[PDB]
Amino acid sequence: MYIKQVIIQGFRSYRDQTIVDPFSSKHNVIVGRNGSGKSNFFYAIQFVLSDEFSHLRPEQRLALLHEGTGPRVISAFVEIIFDNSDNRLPIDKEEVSLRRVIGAKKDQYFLDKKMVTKNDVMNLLESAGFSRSNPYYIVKQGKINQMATAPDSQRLKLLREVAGTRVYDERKEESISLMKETEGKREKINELLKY
Amino acid sequence: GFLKLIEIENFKSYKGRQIIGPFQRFTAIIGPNGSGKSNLMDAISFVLGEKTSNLRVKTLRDLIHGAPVGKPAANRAFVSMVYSEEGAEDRTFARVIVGGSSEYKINNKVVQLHEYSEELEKLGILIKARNFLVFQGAVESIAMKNPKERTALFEEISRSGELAQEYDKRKKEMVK
Amino acid sequence: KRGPLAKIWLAAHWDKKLTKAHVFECNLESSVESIISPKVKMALRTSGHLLLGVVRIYHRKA
Amino acid sequence: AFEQIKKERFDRFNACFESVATNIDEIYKALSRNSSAQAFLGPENPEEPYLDGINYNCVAPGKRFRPMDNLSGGEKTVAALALLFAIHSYKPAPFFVLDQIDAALDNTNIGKVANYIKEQSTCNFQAIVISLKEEFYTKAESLIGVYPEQGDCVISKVLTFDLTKYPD
Amino acid sequence: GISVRKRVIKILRDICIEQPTFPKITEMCVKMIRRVNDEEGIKKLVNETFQKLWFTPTPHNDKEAMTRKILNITDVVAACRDTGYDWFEQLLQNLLKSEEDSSYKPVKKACTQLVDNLVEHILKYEENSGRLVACITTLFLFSKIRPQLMVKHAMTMQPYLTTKCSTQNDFMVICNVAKILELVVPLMEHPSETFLATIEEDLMKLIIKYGMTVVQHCVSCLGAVVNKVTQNFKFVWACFNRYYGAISKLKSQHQEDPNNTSLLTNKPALLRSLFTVGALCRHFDFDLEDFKGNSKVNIKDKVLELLMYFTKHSDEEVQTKAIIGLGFAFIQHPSLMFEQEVKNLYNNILSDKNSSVNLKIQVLKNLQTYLQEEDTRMQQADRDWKKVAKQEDLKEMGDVSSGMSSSIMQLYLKQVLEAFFHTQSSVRHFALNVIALTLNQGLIHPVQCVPYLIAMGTDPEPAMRNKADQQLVEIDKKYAGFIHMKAVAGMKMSYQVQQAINSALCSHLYSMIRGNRQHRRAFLISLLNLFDDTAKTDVTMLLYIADNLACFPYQTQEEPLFIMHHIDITLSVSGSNLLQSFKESLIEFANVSQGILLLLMLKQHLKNLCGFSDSKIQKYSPSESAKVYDKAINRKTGVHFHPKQTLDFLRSDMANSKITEEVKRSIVKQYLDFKLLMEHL
Amino acid sequence: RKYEAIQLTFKQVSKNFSEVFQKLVPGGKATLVMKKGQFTGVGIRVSFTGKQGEMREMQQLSGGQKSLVALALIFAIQKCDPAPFYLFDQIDQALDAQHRKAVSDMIMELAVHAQFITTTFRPELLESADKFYGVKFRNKVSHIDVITAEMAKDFVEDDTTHG
Amino acid sequence: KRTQQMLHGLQRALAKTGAESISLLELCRNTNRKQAAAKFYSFLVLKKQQAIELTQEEPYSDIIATPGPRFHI
Ligand SMILES: Nc1ncnc2c1ncn2[C@@H]1O[C@H](COP(=O)(O)OP(=O)(O)NP(=O)(O)O)[C@@H](O)[C@H]1O
Ligand SMILES: Nc1ncnc2c1ncn2[C@@H]1O[C@H](COP(=O)(O)OP(=O)(O)NP(=O)(O)O)[C@@H](O)[C@H]1O
Repeated sequence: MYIKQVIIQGFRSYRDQTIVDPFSSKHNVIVGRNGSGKSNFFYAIQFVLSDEFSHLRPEQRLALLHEGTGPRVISAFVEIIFDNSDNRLPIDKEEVSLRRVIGAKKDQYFLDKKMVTKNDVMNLLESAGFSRSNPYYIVKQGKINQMATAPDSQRLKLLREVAGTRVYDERKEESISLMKETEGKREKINELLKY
Repeated sequence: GFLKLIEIENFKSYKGRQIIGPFQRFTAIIGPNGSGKSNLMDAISFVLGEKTSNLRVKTLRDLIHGAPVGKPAANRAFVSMVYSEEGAEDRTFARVIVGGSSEYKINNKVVQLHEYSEELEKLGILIKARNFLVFQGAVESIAMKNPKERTALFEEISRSGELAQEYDKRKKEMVK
Repeated sequence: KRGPLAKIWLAAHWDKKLTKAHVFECNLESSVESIISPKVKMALRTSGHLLLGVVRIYHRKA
Repeated sequence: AFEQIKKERFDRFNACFESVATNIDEIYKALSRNSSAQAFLGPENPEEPYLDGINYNCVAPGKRFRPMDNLSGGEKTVAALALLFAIHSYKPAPFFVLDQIDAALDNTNIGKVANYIKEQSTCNFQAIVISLKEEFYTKAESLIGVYPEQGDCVISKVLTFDLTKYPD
Repeated sequence: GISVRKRVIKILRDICIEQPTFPKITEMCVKMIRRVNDEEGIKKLVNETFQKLWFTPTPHNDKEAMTRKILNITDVVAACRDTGYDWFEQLLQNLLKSEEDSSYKPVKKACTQLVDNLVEHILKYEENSGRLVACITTLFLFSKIRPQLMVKHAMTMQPYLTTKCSTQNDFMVICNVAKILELVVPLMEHPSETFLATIEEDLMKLIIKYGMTVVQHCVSCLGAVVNKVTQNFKFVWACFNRYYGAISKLKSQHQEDPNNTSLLTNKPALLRSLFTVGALCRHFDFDLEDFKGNSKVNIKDKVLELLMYFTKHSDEEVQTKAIIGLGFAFIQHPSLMFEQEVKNLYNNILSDKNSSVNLKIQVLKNLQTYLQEEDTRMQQADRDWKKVAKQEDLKEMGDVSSGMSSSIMQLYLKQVLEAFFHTQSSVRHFALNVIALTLNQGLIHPVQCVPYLIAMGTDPEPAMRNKADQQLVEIDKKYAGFIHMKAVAGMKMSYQVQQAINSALCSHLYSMIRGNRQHRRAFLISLLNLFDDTAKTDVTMLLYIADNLACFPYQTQEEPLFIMHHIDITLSVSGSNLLQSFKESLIEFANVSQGILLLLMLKQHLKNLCGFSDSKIQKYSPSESAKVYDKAINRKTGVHFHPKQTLDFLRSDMANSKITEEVKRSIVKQYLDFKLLMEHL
Repeated sequence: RKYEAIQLTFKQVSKNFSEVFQKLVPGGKATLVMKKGQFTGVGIRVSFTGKQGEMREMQQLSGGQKSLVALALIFAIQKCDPAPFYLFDQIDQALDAQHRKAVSDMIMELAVHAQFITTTFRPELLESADKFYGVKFRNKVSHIDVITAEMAKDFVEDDTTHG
Repeated sequence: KRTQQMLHGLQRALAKTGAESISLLELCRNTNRKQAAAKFYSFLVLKKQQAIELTQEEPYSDIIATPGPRFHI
């Protein structure tokens, strides 16, 4: 809806990031010297709301955690607070908080200090408007050109997803197998009835 | 020597014959977007040889000016440089395309690919290696290749790819 | 939660707490299936979810 | 006979490769105009190098040792330019063709790159670049504008310009 | 595992709760504090266990029981004092940090009550001293973790600082209380100036009466207090003036009189002068506008030149003190390392097979203290970000304050690496400490000093290779390929190390490299075939590799079948050729025959270790199937006879080359043994 | 119902795309055609600077033109049904000053619905912004905070040194 | 927009002699290198904007310009 602000601790090069003056609604441009670490900001923002980034192997996952000096952290965590004033997101608050604690063997989403099941949240964001697996509307440095030299089918899938017609498709094809199996079961039932 | 100047004809949005000016020691090719400047490099990669798939166009027939729009201009094309080296002589390489095939010229005399190639190999450029050209987005993909392709390049430059069949034939025989 | 179709919600999202006593006689299929078609402001996403729910229910009964 | 052919491939491959490795280390050290950068070009399975990977690890100018993928593009392209220049410096090559390498580099890095290009350009190789930032063709001495023309299709033409009657 | 850890710690908690005065309490505390940083669940449980076992509000009644708990904590710390304090400090970080919110503040009250009650116990002590110094040390640790807890009593701690004795534990009191003062003085709420005056006075009085380390650790506190509150730097300016003048007078007198007698009289003044100028220039930079009070004359260059002069001399201790001074000079201005003379000096002292054995230890100590101090300064300077951040540019991106620590290393590393191969042990211990402390900050490229860092695992002393191997597994777990890249050079360097020094030493690397099937086949096939068939490898090297191969634990079935298969093939061809050429026809024959026979005996000993029929082995073929030979090889107990057999055949070799007629008879017997080997089924 | 939604949404996105692309480029036109069917793909037919003779295919284009196609599509699909937030990384490398001015004007008008974060090395993109930020990287850790427009507009081009 | 302001600058620089012939060599006789290159590229973008037609015969010589359709007058 409207990303108010973000809080980061120990992710990649943000050791401890306390509160920052909130964003505006219209246009907030970030600039910075070469190598400062501004793309990693967006990597955080997408590491939370998009599942695809956190699909790499453990070696990279260990690489993901920041390791500069002193002790070595093991539990990094990123929190985001944004406002669903339009109640686009259903659970009514004025400043929604969601955090994703990351550990070598730990992966947790805390929505107002109450535990979740890692699937309800995916269905939540999908039903809200997000798309957990789509690279679209997040554009990394260098992959804009590929949207044009992509084969047509990729764009057809993209627009079809834009229409919001993926879950229906997946659930129907999944259901067909189970129903067919019930058809066989009904055949068995009739056999036993005749006996 | 060095790269004095080149010559275009009908190739990829360059109608007619015009002479690219003499090159100084270190030049640059500026111009606003969509003007069609990459295609001079395409020309350079076509005189010195590059597989057609790398020329960012299918089928090699939309090479002629105005073909991808829908209407060709002729049934020829002619791109040619003039290499100038020490000794006060001047060489004129060429390469014209007919039908599907392509014919090469040395000193305005039709030649076959192999001898032309061997002349370049004397000059010091391994066209199959592709170690000195960088297109629009490949400067990143120089680094992030899988190591095998880099080994392939290093094996290509070093004249050690010809000795392959010899090697594994000997390998199979000795293991047997 | 709350509503006369919450069972189909549960069968479409969690489905595990659904006991044989629930599935057995709580829901008369032929009415809810009719209910799905004309309800105002039904999301297509929710429609597919509810489809999965009721079909799984039918499978359990079978 | 197997020993003979293995000696052949090994001898050529190793000679060229070691020369390239030492030269890439020095070239990168020179290129960053600092003195805390490293670049190591190392083979695997050093008994039969010609059939295995040849890996590449470079250090940033001022940070820790990280895997190559993690490092940003801005350093990545400087690494690639170094590797290219090394490859050329082993066995000479009459020219380059650089096409919009300043995709992600800041102005300061391109300026340093330009200083290297200019000091190297005189007596070693001719270099032709296509770019947009004027800070890369400012060290140049002659410019080549290329312009299109509206028509049934876009027909383009070329025109030159001299730059060696000007101050600094 | 993670189960077993929880169960054993539960048992330990019940032990330490139920029947105290058991002897092994202290060690239990040591082990539990050792495991604080290992995991997450274990962390939570140890945190709550320690929160209920000691740090409980302990209401103000039955003080004797409270004192007994105090005795418990003091005993624990005083016994773990030998190894290190890192785990305890980490635990203290955890307990304090873990409650930053209000949350009734349960621990803050209890901890402050522990420190004040320890103060009170110290008060009534009045006059076992091991317990005294241990308590002061505990005070020191508790100050280091957080300083607010010991703000009120420092003025009462002052009398101990004034005067003390000439015994060790007392010296420990002096250094620790100086450390406490260093830690606490800036935060002290509005101190009294005469208190500072007498502090500085007796600090000087202590400097002029005691040993090296205490002088160091107190002038540290002097620098801190002068740089935080007072301004009377004319005092330290005059002290440095006297010492500077003194050393210049000694230098001038020595420059043309290398035979004078004043050195044998004024030795203490000279030694103390070197140590003092080092420490003084280190901790508190007096090369500025007001210290001199006029235009700078580059005193740093002066002291550098004078020490560099005094490097070439006839004693040794003088050299040690001068190099220590040079290191202290370095700790403030890193750029000084760049100078040609210091560079060439270090790279000459460390190499060229120098006589001294104290210089190398001192060099490594210099690097270690440089690394630690730079790391800590960077970290605690990160700690206070917001107050000074806003007044530095965005367009600058400084490097000379950051990159330096890498570049410096690049001048010594290789040599330091070479310094691993020294016959003494202390040099090795500190060298390994230096390199493995270095690498964990990524300063240098890992894979050029990996083989040596692996081969250093075949030393006698356990802690050495323990630290080494643990460091190596940390190097490996991130980056898959690295160790697999350099393996044969590893064992070769290991063998060179062993032949410089004089079971299953190499087993750890072998277990590590067992994950990848192709890599596993690769390194083994390369090493085994290259060494045996055509290369004149050292017989001792062959013995080393053979013993290592036999010792190797095997957890699958692919390995013995693969190795047996290839050895057989090469054995067949080579041996056949050998026997026909000897019968058709010679010390060269003796050597190569010794090689081939040892490899034969390896094959036979292996076959005895498995007791498998040659038919089953020959049935196996390379790449038959992934899953067919999946059985774990059973091992008969105590059949490790490879050492014994190799000693037997080594005696058969007898370490005798081309001397006597009798060895020729032995050579003929050896050929007969080959015929017997052929005869054997 | 799904088939009906497909039809209507294809119509809306096609029309909006024609609108945006005609607005961005000063002269030209482009459209989205369906393929043979059930459906199998969506092709795009673009033309400019001849306006009748040009009828393009994809492989022969420029960086700027391809990037314009993609950004136009993004703006269009937003103008159909807005998305939560857009963050742009190094989009501006390909285009020229004329195109960059155009895209900035479209951002300035289109701003009032959704949030925009973006990066760059060129000044023009901050022709239309409320409040900026900054990113400082010292002592091997990275920080981020707000700055003012003056130092940003100065830093972006005016200096060409090592600091 | 600095560019169209400079375009009006071009109009006023042309409106002084009226001989419809802007020479390049003269226009760059007394400038520094960077701004000269900037002005040259400005000539290029002007040719893009169809408001001007330019002519050059030899490889290295001045360019001769004349106003075209969209001069905006
Ligand atoms: N986990 C990490 N710990 C420390 N440094 C890191 C980490 N991840 C990345 N970096 C460094 O952070 C720097 C900034 O990375 P990145 O954010 O990708 O830069 P960028 O903004 O994309 N560069 P550019 O596109 O040229 O503007 C790089 O030099 C990385 O090596
Ligand atoms: N044979 C041809 N005849 C005419 N036009 C062509 C031909 N081939 C391609 N074109 C078009 O002419 C332009 C040339 O494209 P291209 O050479 O890639 O330009 P570019 O140099 O990359 N442009 P830019 O980087 O923005 O300055 C494109 O619009 C092509 O679609």
